Amino acid sequence: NDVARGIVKADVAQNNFGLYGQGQIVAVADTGLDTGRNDSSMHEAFRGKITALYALGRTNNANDPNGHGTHVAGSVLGNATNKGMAPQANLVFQSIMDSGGGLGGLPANLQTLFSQAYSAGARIHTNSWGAPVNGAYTTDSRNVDDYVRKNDMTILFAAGNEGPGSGTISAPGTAKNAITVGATENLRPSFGSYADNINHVAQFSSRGPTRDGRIKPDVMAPGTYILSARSSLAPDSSFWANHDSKYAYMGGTSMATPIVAGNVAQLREHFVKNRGVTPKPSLLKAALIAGAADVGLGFPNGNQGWGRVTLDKSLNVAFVNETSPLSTSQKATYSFTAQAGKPLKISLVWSDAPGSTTASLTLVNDLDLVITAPNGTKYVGNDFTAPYDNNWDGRNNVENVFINAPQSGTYTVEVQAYNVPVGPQTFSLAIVH
Ligand SMILES: [Ca+2]
Ligand SMILES: [Ca+2]
Ligand SMILES: [Ca+2]
Repeated sequence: NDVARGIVKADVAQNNFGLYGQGQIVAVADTGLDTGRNDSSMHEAFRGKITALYALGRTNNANDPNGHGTHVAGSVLGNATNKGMAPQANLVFQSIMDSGGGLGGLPANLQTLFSQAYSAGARIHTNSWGAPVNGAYTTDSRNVDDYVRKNDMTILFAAGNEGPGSGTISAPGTAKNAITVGATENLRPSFGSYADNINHVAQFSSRGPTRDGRIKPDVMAPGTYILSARSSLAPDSSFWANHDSKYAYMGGTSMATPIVAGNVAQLREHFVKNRGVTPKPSLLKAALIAGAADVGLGFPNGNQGWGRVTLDKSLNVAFVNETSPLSTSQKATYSFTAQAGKPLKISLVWSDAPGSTTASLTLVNDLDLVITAPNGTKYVGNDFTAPYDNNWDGRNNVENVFINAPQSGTYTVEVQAYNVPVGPQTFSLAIVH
Protein backbone atom coordinates (compact mmCIF):
# COMPACT_ATOMS: atom_id res chain seq x y z
CA ASN A 1 0.00 0.00 0.00
CA ASP A 2 2.85 2.45 0.86
CA VAL A 3 4.13 1.66 -2.60
CA ALA A 4 0.79 1.76 -4.51
CA ARG A 5 0.06 5.14 -2.94
CA GLY A 6 3.10 6.55 -4.75
CA ILE A 7 2.24 4.78 -8.04
CA VAL A 8 -1.38 5.99 -8.39
CA LYS A 9 -0.22 9.30 -6.93
CA ALA A 10 -2.43 9.03 -3.84
CA ASP A 11 0.59 10.70 -2.22
CA VAL A 12 0.30 13.97 -4.19
CA ALA A 13 -3.44 14.18 -3.43
CA GLN A 14 -2.44 13.77 0.20
CA ASN A 15 0.59 16.01 0.47
CA ASN A 16 -0.27 18.90 -1.99
CA PHE A 17 -4.07 18.78 -1.91
CA GLY A 18 -4.65 17.61 1.70
CA LEU A 19 -6.83 14.72 0.47
CA TYR A 20 -7.05 11.71 2.75
CA GLY A 21 -10.80 11.46 2.17
CA GLN A 22 -12.28 13.00 5.28
CA GLY A 23 -16.05 13.31 5.02
CA GLN A 24 -16.40 10.41 2.60
CA ILE A 25 -17.87 7.07 3.59
CA VAL A 26 -16.64 4.03 1.67
CA ALA A 27 -18.60 0.74 1.97
CA VAL A 28 -16.77 -2.53 1.34
CA ALA A 29 -18.41 -5.91 0.62
CA ASP A 30 -16.08 -8.79 1.30
CA THR A 31 -15.54 -11.80 3.59
CA GLY A 32 -15.40 -9.98 6.92
CA LEU A 33 -13.43 -7.55 9.03
CA ASP A 34 -10.82 -8.91 11.43
CA THR A 35 -12.46 -9.87 14.74
CA GLY A 36 -15.98 -8.93 13.62
CA ARG A 37 -16.59 -6.69 16.68
CA ASN A 38 -16.79 -2.92 16.26
CA ASP A 39 -15.25 -2.25 19.68
CA SER A 40 -11.68 -2.29 21.16
CA SER A 41 -10.77 -5.70 19.63
CA MET A 42 -10.95 -4.50 15.98
CA HIS A 43 -7.65 -4.27 14.06
CA GLU A 44 -5.91 -0.89 14.63
CA ALA A 45 -6.43 0.11 10.90
CA PHE A 46 -10.25 0.30 11.36
CA ARG A 47 -10.81 0.74 15.15
CA GLY A 48 -13.12 3.76 15.70
CA LYS A 49 -13.94 4.55 12.05
CA ILE A 50 -16.56 1.89 11.33
CA THR A 51 -19.81 3.65 10.52
CA ALA A 52 -21.51 0.26 10.35
CA LEU A 53 -20.53 -3.43 10.43
CA TYR A 54 -23.16 -5.81 9.05
CA ALA A 55 -23.03 -9.55 9.22
CA LEU A 56 -24.84 -10.72 6.11
CA GLY A 57 -23.58 -14.30 5.52
CA ARG A 58 -23.27 -15.89 9.01
CA THR A 59 -25.62 -14.76 11.80
CA ASN A 60 -24.16 -12.29 14.34
CA ASN A 61 -20.66 -13.06 12.84
CA ALA A 62 -18.70 -10.67 10.59
CA ASN A 63 -15.23 -11.94 11.46
CA ASP A 64 -12.47 -12.72 8.97
CA PRO A 65 -10.99 -16.26 9.23
CA ASN A 66 -10.22 -15.98 5.51
CA GLY A 67 -8.25 -12.71 5.35
CA HIS A 68 -9.58 -11.32 2.07
CA GLY A 69 -11.85 -8.52 3.28
CA THR A 70 -9.63 -7.15 6.04
CA HIS A 71 -6.79 -6.76 3.54
CA VAL A 72 -9.01 -5.22 0.91
CA ALA A 73 -10.53 -2.83 3.44
CA GLY A 74 -7.09 -1.86 4.69
CA SER A 75 -6.17 -0.72 1.20
CA VAL A 76 -9.27 1.46 1.07
CA LEU A 77 -8.94 3.45 4.29
CA GLY A 78 -6.71 1.69 6.84
CA ASN A 79 -5.33 4.40 9.16
CA ALA A 80 -2.74 2.81 11.46
CA THR A 81 0.32 1.90 9.31
CA ASN A 82 0.50 0.65 5.74
CA LYS A 83 -2.48 2.98 5.36
CA GLY A 84 -5.10 2.78 2.61
CA MET A 85 -5.33 5.55 0.07
CA ALA A 86 -8.15 7.34 1.87
CA PRO A 87 -7.15 6.99 5.54
CA GLN A 88 -9.67 9.59 6.78
CA ALA A 89 -12.83 8.09 5.22
CA ASN A 90 -15.16 6.00 7.33
CA LEU A 91 -16.17 2.45 6.73
CA VAL A 92 -19.35 0.59 6.15
CA PHE A 93 -18.62 -3.14 6.01
CA GLN A 94 -20.95 -5.87 4.74
CA SER A 95 -19.67 -9.33 5.60
CA ILE A 96 -20.97 -11.69 2.93
CA MET A 97 -18.92 -14.82 3.65
CA ASP A 98 -20.98 -17.76 4.94
CA SER A 99 -20.33 -20.73 7.20
CA GLY A 100 -18.50 -22.67 4.40
CA GLY A 101 -16.17 -20.05 2.88
CA GLY A 102 -18.63 -18.92 0.23
CA LEU A 103 -20.15 -15.49 -0.42
CA GLY A 104 -23.61 -16.71 0.43
CA GLY A 105 -24.74 -13.56 2.22
CA LEU A 106 -25.07 -11.60 -1.00
CA PRO A 107 -28.78 -10.96 -1.60
CA ALA A 108 -30.47 -12.23 -4.78
CA ASN A 109 -31.15 -8.63 -5.73
CA LEU A 110 -27.91 -6.72 -5.33
CA GLN A 111 -29.76 -3.38 -5.02
CA THR A 112 -30.71 -4.46 -1.48
CA LEU A 113 -26.99 -4.53 -0.67
CA PHE A 114 -26.11 -1.14 -2.17
CA SER A 115 -29.13 0.55 -0.49
CA GLN A 116 -28.18 -0.94 2.82
CA ALA A 117 -24.85 0.90 2.45
CA TYR A 118 -26.23 4.11 0.92
CA SER A 119 -28.49 4.45 3.99
CA ALA A 120 -25.38 4.14 6.31
CA GLY A 121 -23.93 7.18 4.62
CA ALA A 122 -21.84 5.45 1.92
CA ARG A 123 -21.54 6.99 -1.55
CA ILE A 124 -18.87 4.61 -2.92
CA HIS A 125 -19.23 0.75 -2.82
CA THR A 126 -16.24 -1.53 -3.53
CA ASN A 127 -16.50 -5.22 -4.40
CA SER A 128 -13.48 -7.53 -4.72
CA TRP A 129 -15.44 -10.52 -5.94
CA GLY A 130 -17.01 -11.97 -9.02
CA ALA A 131 -18.27 -15.02 -10.85
CA PRO A 132 -15.85 -16.08 -13.64
CA VAL A 133 -18.53 -15.94 -16.39
CA ASN A 134 -16.14 -14.81 -19.12
CA GLY A 135 -17.70 -11.47 -19.97
CA ALA A 136 -21.43 -12.19 -19.77
CA TYR A 137 -23.76 -9.47 -18.56
CA THR A 138 -25.77 -10.96 -15.76
CA THR A 139 -28.76 -10.18 -13.65
CA ASP A 140 -26.24 -9.07 -11.01
CA SER A 141 -24.52 -6.86 -13.69
CA ARG A 142 -28.01 -5.55 -14.54
CA ASN A 143 -29.00 -4.75 -10.93
CA VAL A 144 -25.67 -2.96 -10.57
CA ASP A 145 -26.47 -0.76 -13.58
CA ASP A 146 -30.03 0.02 -12.48
CA TYR A 147 -28.84 1.06 -9.01
CA VAL A 148 -26.23 3.55 -10.30
CA ARG A 149 -28.50 5.31 -12.81
CA LYS A 150 -31.05 5.80 -10.00
CA ASN A 151 -28.72 6.68 -7.07
CA ASP A 152 -25.52 8.64 -6.49
CA MET A 153 -23.37 5.62 -5.60
CA THR A 154 -20.08 5.00 -7.33
CA ILE A 155 -19.78 1.18 -7.50
CA LEU A 156 -16.48 -0.68 -8.12
CA PHE A 157 -15.76 -4.26 -9.18
CA ALA A 158 -12.59 -6.20 -9.68
CA ALA A 159 -12.10 -7.47 -13.19
CA GLY A 160 -11.25 -10.99 -11.98
CA ASN A 161 -8.19 -13.32 -11.82
CA GLU A 162 -8.56 -15.44 -15.02
CA GLY A 163 -6.09 -13.62 -17.23
CA PRO A 164 -4.09 -13.31 -19.27
CA GLY A 165 -6.56 -14.68 -21.79
CA SER A 166 -9.08 -12.32 -23.34
CA GLY A 167 -12.83 -12.47 -22.74
CA THR A 168 -12.14 -13.33 -19.11
CA ILE A 169 -13.78 -10.42 -17.27
CA SER A 170 -15.92 -11.62 -14.38
CA ALA A 171 -19.46 -10.48 -13.46
CA PRO A 172 -20.63 -8.29 -11.99
CA GLY A 173 -17.40 -6.71 -13.33
CA THR A 174 -19.19 -6.64 -16.72
CA ALA A 175 -21.69 -3.96 -15.66
CA LYS A 176 -21.75 -0.70 -17.70
CA ASN A 177 -22.00 1.72 -14.77
CA ALA A 178 -19.47 0.18 -12.46
CA ILE A 179 -15.81 1.17 -12.44
CA THR A 180 -14.07 -2.18 -13.08
CA VAL A 181 -10.44 -2.60 -11.97
CA GLY A 182 -7.69 -4.91 -13.26
CA ALA A 183 -4.20 -5.08 -11.67
CA THR A 184 -0.82 -3.69 -12.72
CA GLU A 185 2.31 -4.59 -10.74
CA ASN A 186 3.25 -2.90 -7.45
CA LEU A 187 6.92 -1.93 -7.36
CA ARG A 188 8.62 -4.28 -4.87
CA PRO A 189 11.29 -5.84 -7.14
CA SER A 190 12.65 -8.09 -4.35
CA PHE A 191 9.51 -10.27 -4.88
CA GLY A 192 10.28 -10.05 -7.89
CA SER A 193 8.79 -10.58 -11.39
CA TYR A 194 5.15 -10.15 -10.32
CA ALA A 195 6.34 -6.70 -8.97
CA ASP A 196 9.29 -5.14 -10.88
CA ASN A 197 7.61 -2.85 -13.47
CA ILE A 198 4.70 -0.53 -12.70
CA ASN A 199 3.76 -0.72 -16.43
CA HIS A 200 3.44 -4.48 -16.40
CA VAL A 201 -0.17 -5.79 -16.50
CA ALA A 202 -0.41 -8.80 -14.13
CA GLN A 203 -0.76 -12.27 -15.62
CA PHE A 204 -3.91 -13.16 -13.67
CA SER A 205 -5.66 -9.82 -14.40
CA SER A 206 -8.76 -10.73 -16.37
CA ARG A 207 -8.81 -9.22 -19.75
CA GLY A 208 -11.41 -7.66 -22.02
CA PRO A 209 -13.49 -7.33 -23.90
CA THR A 210 -16.77 -8.38 -22.43
CA ARG A 211 -19.04 -10.68 -24.47
CA ASP A 212 -20.57 -7.75 -26.42
CA GLY A 213 -17.12 -6.36 -27.18
CA ARG A 214 -16.94 -3.47 -24.72
CA ILE A 215 -13.75 -2.29 -23.01
CA LYS A 216 -13.53 -3.70 -19.47
CA PRO A 217 -11.67 -3.21 -17.20
CA ASP A 218 -11.99 0.53 -17.15
CA VAL A 219 -8.70 1.31 -15.32
CA MET A 220 -5.68 -0.35 -13.62
CA ALA A 221 -3.80 -0.29 -10.39
CA PRO A 222 -1.03 -2.04 -8.49
CA GLY A 223 -2.43 -5.23 -7.04
CA THR A 224 0.53 -7.60 -6.78
CA TYR A 225 2.38 -7.84 -3.43
CA ILE A 226 0.24 -5.29 -1.65
CA LEU A 227 1.06 -4.88 2.02
CA SER A 228 -2.20 -4.26 3.89
CA ALA A 229 -4.02 -5.13 7.13
CA ARG A 230 -3.73 -8.78 8.19
CA SER A 231 -6.63 -10.44 9.97
CA SER A 232 -5.97 -11.78 13.49
CA LEU A 233 -7.93 -14.82 12.39
CA ALA A 234 -6.46 -15.40 8.91
CA PRO A 235 -3.74 -18.08 8.44
CA ASP A 236 -0.55 -17.68 6.39
CA SER A 237 -2.13 -19.46 3.38
CA SER A 238 -4.49 -16.63 2.50
CA PHE A 239 -1.40 -14.43 1.83
CA TRP A 240 1.36 -14.09 -0.80
CA ALA A 241 4.00 -13.34 1.85
CA ASN A 242 4.28 -12.73 5.57
CA HIS A 243 5.31 -9.45 7.10
CA ASP A 244 4.16 -9.21 10.82
CA SER A 245 1.08 -9.99 13.01
CA LYS A 246 -1.00 -7.02 11.82
CA TYR A 247 0.07 -6.79 8.12
CA ALA A 248 0.77 -9.11 5.22
CA TYR A 249 1.00 -9.41 1.46
CA MET A 250 -1.74 -10.29 -1.07
CA GLY A 251 -1.99 -10.01 -4.83
CA GLY A 252 -5.08 -9.91 -7.08
CA THR A 253 -7.46 -7.66 -8.95
CA SER A 254 -9.08 -7.73 -5.46
CA MET A 255 -6.09 -5.71 -4.18
CA ALA A 256 -6.10 -3.24 -7.10
CA THR A 257 -9.84 -2.55 -6.71
CA PRO A 258 -9.80 -1.04 -3.17
CA ILE A 259 -6.83 1.16 -4.10
CA VAL A 260 -9.02 2.73 -6.78
CA ALA A 261 -11.96 2.85 -4.35
CA GLY A 262 -9.84 4.82 -1.86
CA ASN A 263 -8.68 7.03 -4.77
CA VAL A 264 -12.32 7.79 -5.47
CA ALA A 265 -12.95 8.82 -1.89
CA GLN A 266 -10.03 11.22 -2.35
CA LEU A 267 -11.25 12.33 -5.78
CA ARG A 268 -14.79 12.79 -4.41
CA GLU A 269 -13.62 14.76 -1.33
CA HIS A 270 -11.81 17.18 -3.70
CA PHE A 271 -14.88 17.82 -5.86
CA VAL A 272 -17.20 18.49 -2.91
CA LYS A 273 -14.67 20.51 -0.87
CA ASN A 274 -12.50 22.28 -3.38
CA ARG A 275 -14.77 22.48 -6.43
CA GLY A 276 -18.26 23.09 -5.08
CA VAL A 277 -19.93 20.05 -6.66
CA THR A 278 -20.97 16.57 -5.63
CA PRO A 279 -19.67 14.52 -8.55
CA LYS A 280 -21.97 11.89 -9.94
CA PRO A 281 -20.58 8.40 -10.46
CA SER A 282 -20.18 9.27 -14.20
CA LEU A 283 -17.86 12.19 -13.60
CA LEU A 284 -15.87 10.19 -11.00
CA LYS A 285 -15.32 7.48 -13.62
CA ALA A 286 -14.53 9.97 -16.39
CA ALA A 287 -11.92 11.81 -14.33
CA LEU A 288 -10.11 8.53 -13.45
CA ILE A 289 -10.12 7.53 -17.12
CA ALA A 290 -8.96 10.89 -18.56
CA GLY A 291 -6.19 11.03 -15.95
CA ALA A 292 -5.07 7.40 -16.35
CA ALA A 293 -1.68 6.21 -17.66
CA ASP A 294 -0.93 4.36 -20.88
CA VAL A 295 1.40 1.59 -19.62
CA GLY A 296 2.57 1.24 -23.24
CA LEU A 297 0.05 -1.22 -24.75
CA GLY A 298 -1.96 1.58 -26.38
CA PHE A 299 -5.68 1.92 -26.95
CA PRO A 300 -8.15 0.60 -27.22
CA ASN A 301 -6.96 -2.44 -25.26
CA GLY A 302 -8.62 -5.09 -23.12
CA ASN A 303 -5.49 -5.81 -21.09
CA GLN A 304 -5.00 -2.36 -19.49
CA GLY A 305 -8.39 -0.82 -20.29
CA TRP A 306 -7.95 3.00 -20.32
CA GLY A 307 -4.76 2.77 -18.24
CA ARG A 308 -3.34 2.85 -14.75
CA VAL A 309 -4.86 5.35 -12.35
CA THR A 310 -3.01 8.62 -12.00
CA LEU A 311 -4.86 10.56 -9.33
CA ASP A 312 -3.23 14.03 -9.44
CA LYS A 313 -4.21 14.24 -13.11
CA SER A 314 -7.84 13.32 -12.36
CA LEU A 315 -8.13 16.00 -9.56
CA ASN A 316 -8.23 19.23 -11.66
CA VAL A 317 -10.18 18.09 -14.72
CA ALA A 318 -12.44 20.50 -16.65
CA PHE A 319 -15.92 18.91 -16.37
CA VAL A 320 -19.47 18.47 -17.13
CA ASN A 321 -21.29 16.81 -14.26
CA GLU A 322 -24.45 15.36 -15.85
CA THR A 323 -25.96 18.90 -16.25
CA SER A 324 -26.95 18.39 -19.93
CA PRO A 325 -29.83 15.96 -20.55
CA LEU A 326 -30.22 14.56 -24.04
CA SER A 327 -33.04 12.97 -26.03
CA THR A 328 -32.45 11.37 -29.48
CA SER A 329 -31.05 13.75 -32.17
CA GLN A 330 -30.19 16.73 -29.85
CA LYS A 331 -26.58 17.61 -28.99
CA ALA A 332 -24.56 19.50 -26.34
CA THR A 333 -21.72 21.65 -27.60
CA TYR A 334 -18.69 23.04 -25.75
CA SER A 335 -15.45 24.77 -26.67
CA PHE A 336 -12.04 24.09 -25.15
CA THR A 337 -8.79 25.88 -26.07
CA ALA A 338 -5.76 23.63 -26.19
CA GLN A 339 -2.12 24.55 -25.99
CA ALA A 340 0.39 22.80 -28.25
CA GLY A 341 2.97 20.74 -26.38
CA LYS A 342 0.75 18.85 -23.89
CA PRO A 343 -1.62 15.93 -24.54
CA LEU A 344 -5.36 16.74 -24.50
CA LYS A 345 -7.61 13.95 -23.10
CA ILE A 346 -11.47 13.98 -23.35
CA SER A 347 -13.53 11.22 -21.72
CA LEU A 348 -17.27 11.02 -22.20
CA VAL A 349 -18.96 8.77 -19.63
CA TRP A 350 -22.67 8.00 -19.00
CA SER A 351 -24.70 5.88 -16.52
CA ASP A 352 -26.63 3.89 -19.04
CA ALA A 353 -30.06 2.43 -18.49
CA PRO A 354 -29.59 -1.25 -17.67
CA GLY A 355 -29.35 -3.70 -20.54
CA SER A 356 -30.75 -7.17 -21.01
CA THR A 357 -28.95 -10.41 -20.08
CA THR A 358 -29.75 -11.85 -23.47
CA ALA A 359 -29.35 -9.12 -26.05
CA SER A 360 -26.54 -8.97 -28.57
CA LEU A 361 -25.33 -5.65 -27.05
CA THR A 362 -25.87 -4.31 -23.57
CA LEU A 363 -25.80 -0.64 -24.61
CA VAL A 364 -29.22 1.09 -24.43
CA ASN A 365 -28.68 4.87 -24.83
CA ASP A 366 -26.07 5.62 -27.52
CA LEU A 367 -24.13 8.94 -27.13
CA ASP A 368 -21.31 9.90 -29.52
CA LEU A 369 -18.37 12.13 -28.64
CA VAL A 370 -17.18 14.26 -31.52
CA ILE A 371 -14.14 16.47 -31.34
CA THR A 372 -13.24 19.11 -34.02
CA ALA A 373 -9.64 20.58 -34.05
CA PRO A 374 -8.86 24.23 -35.08
CA ASN A 375 -7.85 23.07 -38.61
CA GLY A 376 -10.97 20.99 -39.31
CA THR A 377 -9.70 17.52 -38.32
CA LYS A 378 -12.32 15.32 -36.70
CA TYR A 379 -12.12 12.64 -34.07
CA VAL A 380 -14.96 10.38 -32.91
CA GLY A 381 -15.02 8.56 -29.58
CA ASN A 382 -12.65 5.56 -29.25
CA ASP A 383 -11.44 5.72 -32.87
CA PHE A 384 -7.63 5.37 -32.66
CA THR A 385 -6.97 4.32 -36.31
CA ALA A 386 -6.26 7.21 -38.77
CA PRO A 387 -8.28 8.97 -39.88
CA TYR A 388 -9.99 9.24 -36.50
CA ASP A 389 -13.53 10.00 -37.70
CA ASN A 390 -14.81 6.93 -39.63
CA ASN A 391 -15.24 4.38 -36.84
CA TRP A 392 -18.28 5.29 -34.72
CA ASP A 393 -18.79 3.58 -31.32
CA GLY A 394 -22.07 1.73 -30.63
CA ARG A 395 -21.10 -0.61 -27.77
CA ASN A 396 -19.55 1.53 -25.04
CA ASN A 397 -20.87 3.97 -22.43
CA VAL A 398 -17.36 5.36 -22.29
CA GLU A 399 -16.12 7.41 -25.32
CA ASN A 400 -12.54 8.82 -25.42
CA VAL A 401 -10.52 11.05 -27.71
CA PHE A 402 -6.84 11.40 -26.69
CA ILE A 403 -4.34 13.53 -28.69
CA ASN A 404 -0.53 13.31 -28.06
CA ALA A 405 0.31 16.68 -29.63
CA PRO A 406 -2.77 18.88 -30.13
CA GLN A 407 -2.94 22.25 -31.97
CA SER A 408 -2.80 25.65 -30.27
CA GLY A 409 -6.39 26.77 -30.77
CA THR A 410 -9.96 26.03 -29.81
CA TYR A 411 -11.32 22.51 -29.99
CA THR A 412 -15.03 21.88 -30.18
CA VAL A 413 -16.26 19.03 -27.96
CA GLU A 414 -19.75 17.82 -28.97
CA VAL A 415 -21.80 14.99 -27.43
CA GLN A 416 -24.44 13.70 -29.87
CA ALA A 417 -27.60 11.78 -28.91
CA TYR A 418 -27.55 9.12 -31.66
CA ASN A 419 -30.28 6.92 -30.26
CA VAL A 420 -31.61 7.48 -26.78
CA PRO A 421 -34.41 4.97 -26.27
CA VAL A 422 -34.69 5.28 -22.48
CA GLY A 423 -34.10 9.04 -22.18
CA PRO A 424 -33.32 11.72 -21.59
CA GLN A 425 -29.71 10.68 -20.79
CA THR A 426 -27.30 12.81 -18.78
CA PHE A 427 -23.51 12.39 -19.29
CA SER A 428 -20.26 13.54 -17.76
CA LEU A 429 -17.10 14.85 -19.41
CA ALA A 430 -13.61 15.05 -18.07
CA ILE A 431 -10.85 16.89 -19.87
CA VAL A 432 -7.19 16.86 -19.02
CA HIS A 433 -4.86 19.29 -20.68
CA1 LIG B 1 6.82 -8.07 -14.14
CA1 LIG C 1 -21.64 5.91 -29.17
CA1 LIG D 1 -10.87 5.30 -38.05
